[PDB]
Amino acid sequence: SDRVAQLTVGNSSITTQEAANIVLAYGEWPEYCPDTDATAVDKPTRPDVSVNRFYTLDSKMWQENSTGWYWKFPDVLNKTGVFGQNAQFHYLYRSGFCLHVQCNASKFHQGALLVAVIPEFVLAGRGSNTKPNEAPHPGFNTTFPGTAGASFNDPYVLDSGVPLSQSLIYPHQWINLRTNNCATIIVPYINAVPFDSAINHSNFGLIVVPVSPLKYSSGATTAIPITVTIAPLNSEFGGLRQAVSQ
Amino acid sequence: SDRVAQLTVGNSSITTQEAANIVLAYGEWPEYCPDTDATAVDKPTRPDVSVNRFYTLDSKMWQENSTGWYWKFPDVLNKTGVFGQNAQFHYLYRSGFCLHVQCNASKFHQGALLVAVIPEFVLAGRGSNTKPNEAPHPGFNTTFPGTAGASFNDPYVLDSGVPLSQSLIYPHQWINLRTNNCATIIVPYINAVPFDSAINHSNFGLIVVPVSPLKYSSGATTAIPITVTIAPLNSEFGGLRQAVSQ
Amino acid sequence: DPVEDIIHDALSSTVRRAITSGQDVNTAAGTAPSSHRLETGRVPALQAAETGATSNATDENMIETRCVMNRNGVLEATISHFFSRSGLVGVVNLTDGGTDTTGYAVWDIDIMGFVQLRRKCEMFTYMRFNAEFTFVTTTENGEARPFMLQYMYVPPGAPKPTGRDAFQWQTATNPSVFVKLTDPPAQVSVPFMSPASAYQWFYDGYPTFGQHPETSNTTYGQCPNNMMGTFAVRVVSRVASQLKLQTRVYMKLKHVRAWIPRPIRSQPYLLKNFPNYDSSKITYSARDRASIKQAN
Amino acid sequence: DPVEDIIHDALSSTVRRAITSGQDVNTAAGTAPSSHRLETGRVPALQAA
Amino acid sequence: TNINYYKDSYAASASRQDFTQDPKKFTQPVLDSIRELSAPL
Ligand SMILES: CCCCCCCCCCCCC/C=C/[C@H](O)[C@H](N)CO
Repeated sequence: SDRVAQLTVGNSSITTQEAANIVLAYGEWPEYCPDTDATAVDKPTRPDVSVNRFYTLDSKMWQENSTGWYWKFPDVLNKTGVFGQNAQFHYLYRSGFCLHVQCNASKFHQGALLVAVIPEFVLAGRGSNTKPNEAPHPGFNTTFPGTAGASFNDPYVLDSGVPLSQSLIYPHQWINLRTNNCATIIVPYINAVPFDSAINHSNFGLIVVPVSPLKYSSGATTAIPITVTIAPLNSEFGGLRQAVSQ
Repeated sequence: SDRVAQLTVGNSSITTQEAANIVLAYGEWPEYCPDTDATAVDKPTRPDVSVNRFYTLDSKMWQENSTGWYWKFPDVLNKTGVFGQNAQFHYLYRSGFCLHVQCNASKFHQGALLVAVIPEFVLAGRGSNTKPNEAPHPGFNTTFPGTAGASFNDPYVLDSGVPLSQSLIYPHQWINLRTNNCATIIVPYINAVPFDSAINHSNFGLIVVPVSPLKYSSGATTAIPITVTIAPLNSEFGGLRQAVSQ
Repeated sequence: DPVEDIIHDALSSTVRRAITSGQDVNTAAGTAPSSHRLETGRVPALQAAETGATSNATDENMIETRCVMNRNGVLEATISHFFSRSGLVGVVNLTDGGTDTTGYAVWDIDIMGFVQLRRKCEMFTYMRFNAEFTFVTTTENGEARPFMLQYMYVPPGAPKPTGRDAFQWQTATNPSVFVKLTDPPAQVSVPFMSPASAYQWFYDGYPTFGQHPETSNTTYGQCPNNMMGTFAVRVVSRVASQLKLQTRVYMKLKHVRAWIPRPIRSQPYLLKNFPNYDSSKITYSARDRASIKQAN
Repeated sequence: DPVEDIIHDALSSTVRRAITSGQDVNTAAGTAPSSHRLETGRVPALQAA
Repeated sequence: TNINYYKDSYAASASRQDFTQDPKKFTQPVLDSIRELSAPL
């Protein structure tokens, strides 16, 4: 009665049989920018069916010695669908997201994933150089991975200095292969400005860390993939001009 | 709450733990022939406890390469119990049926049975002879198998020319070894006449086809039997005379 | 009162409510708008075909739809208007030449001889209807020539004609149609004449009792409630008119009622009364493709 | 009126209630007495992280 | 307002065309009515 669940957005739907809950980040739904908070004078555009739907990224294979992955939003949806085109043609972007991560496994596999969102997930350069002119900084592809998504190098510190233990203060959810098989999170627009660019600043990042490593006996299925799907909700765009990829 | 179920008829009862539904064929219960539709003037007989009960036929072993079975009704119950005796002593017979087919298997076996009823399941002769004087016709034991039940030769055409795909328009039910373990169907009296003979014309036939073949890993139980049980409901007989077996 | 297990069920065995009430549907169903619903526990997509019930997941419950006042028609889908179109049933060949000294032709009324209409009227198991017969009659070349013809209906039991000018053609009781070859086709209306309450095209059983063989079981399935007699045709004359004649029969099914639908036959027909086929050449209903994941 | 899929959501996209109301907490929370409860089906210890 | 010129009812043309559907006897011929938006089992 509470394990089964169906989400539906636009022309897409998602079923699930073992996930039990919907984590609403910070207890607020995605809403449109009210007039008392808007700064842009122009009229934005609100498709609400061309962009508000479930885009399914590629799958990442969970290995026995994996280290975790991260995505940036709305970086992933900048080349796919009408969302990608609107974000490439418009300067001001605003939207909440609905994340849904699936990693199914038999009742004999064991493991646990931590699926969290990090508002303003600033990455860090791993290096002991203390002068700001020779210090290492993460490359562009390492900080804005894109639809492919990037992997961690040392997830215990989330590649951002902060420990992973306290990362549970963020809107998070576990994928425990004994109880649930997918985790979902509805996150609103989290930013210090009414609108913002969609190709320069990524509002937040998604984190999938295999805390309890995958373990199974011989003969079971070795290829355990993880699939993420994202639905931008209550999206607005403004400031139309020629297409700028980045 | 909906998986558990108990049927009770006469002095017999049937339990079930994983079957979830009761398919009422064509949305009509078995009832007695009303006076506005009766043609025979004599008074029929209605035991209602001697014949209305669950007769359990023999079991058929589902093999890895089985082809399906069929039974004819009320052909099966013409030599067993007071139903058999009433059908051998009376000329006019009328009754609905309650079918219940059980095929249990561990949570590691896989397969699917299609359990359907075919009103007027006329069988066909498999042969390309086009002259009606040399054409092959099914023998008596192949068309009225009896309590033993007969097996198919090519179930894709149901031995009747018609394809098995559209056979789902009939009152049917699946036995999927991952969800349910038995299927039950309450079928009323389906015939173009108020009463009819019980030894010449078989109102309908039962069909059990292994669509998804049985598959299991080594070490599991190989002997997976199928058991059918039938309960004639709201039975009437008329036209009493000496006993005629056929 | 003295024994009440007999009254408790007699006054409980009345008509049991089997509510499946239908409604008068004039046009196709419209749709209602639907937004996105992010709720747990309420899943219209997850079904269970093992219950024997078909999925009820409609459009509004799965994707975000608009509303449409659907005005499309559904009248051409009713079985009345489905069988309201006449089709060929049987053709007789009357060779009234000098070498064929018979003079009359006889046709056992059986619409299971031509696949076009048989395939339709065999998708339902029990049918009850009134027929509208139409007889076109031409020569072998397709010409009309002013020769008067007599069609007689010989119900089961009546004496069938034995000659061109036999006494059976007096038709004192048998209905008969006299019409010229150069006139519009002869059309009559025939009622539901079966002794049963409905025609059945499939009769899983035997007509009579007794021992039934296993080699030539030529009597299986042949229901007598279907055979409705015979159709005799002659040319009204005392001497032979040297011509080859061909009478085609078309039947329209009006005031139709069908019962217990049936899968539509896939394998070709081989016999009239029997639903035979050949296991050597099983014609699969779906044409073959190259691969499964290569939709053409 | 002529096309109403556009009005059905415009008048449905108002402020959606996201009730998480807080209260004015002056001091730390006290406690209430509790006896032993031997009951089935009501388990406050079993959670699901 | 269709008419029949003969006193026999089976000579009329299309006496009454009807719009009466009842799919719930072929599509949902079950005992306990399954809801459209709930889980079946
Ligand atoms: C003078 C008029 C002659 C034409 C009228 C002949 C009577 C027609 C009786 C038709 C009986 C119902 C339609 C026949 C159905 C099937 O052929 C039979 N059930 C067996 O195939």
